[PDB]
Amino acid sequence: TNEEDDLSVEAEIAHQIAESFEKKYKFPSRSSGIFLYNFEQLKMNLDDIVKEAKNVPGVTRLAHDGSKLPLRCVLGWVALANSKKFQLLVEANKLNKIMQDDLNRYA
Repeated sequence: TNEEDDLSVEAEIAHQIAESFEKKYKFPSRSSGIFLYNFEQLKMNLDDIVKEAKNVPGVTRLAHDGSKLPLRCVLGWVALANSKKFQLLVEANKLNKIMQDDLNRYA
């Protein structure tokens, strides 16, 4: 019934991820350090990345309004859910704090 919303949301998310597909975002390593990761390392179909990004709380709403997305948070959520390398490299506790901080910063 509301296909127009799902189409506009998917294209807004697809647009922002394609634009920043190679950008190196910073994530907490288990050694208190920092490690870098981008969407290109997810080794996932481009459609699937956008599908997963739609599950991140607050993203689909931000995409409906055409606002800038917290892509570091989206990348971290998608990788944590899909990438075993990312999981084994990240400190999940501080990641959730950062994702919650950047998801409360945005809205």
